[PDB]
Amino acid sequence: VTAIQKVIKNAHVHDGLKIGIREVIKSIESQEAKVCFLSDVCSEPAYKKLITTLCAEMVQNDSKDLGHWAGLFIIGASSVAVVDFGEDSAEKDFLLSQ
Repeated sequence: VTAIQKVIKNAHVHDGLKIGIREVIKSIESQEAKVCFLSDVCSEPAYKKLITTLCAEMVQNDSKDLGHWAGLFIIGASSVAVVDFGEDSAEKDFLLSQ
């Protein structure tokens, strides 16, 4: 769980985070979103279904936590989509391997 925060920070630093539903969807529909952090605790789980199917063609808990991790200082995030990353080594070699 602590291996995600670093990645998010790196993404923030090097400009490429599609944060919040529609943007995430757009990123997915095209070869840009290289990893998708979504959530479990939602409403309707229709969102979740949409995400999963799109991925198929990480999961994780809660929205507030995601918002905190994302650039909001804190409105509900729902889903994040990372492009570019911006660095290597340390805790990216863990999470990716896992």
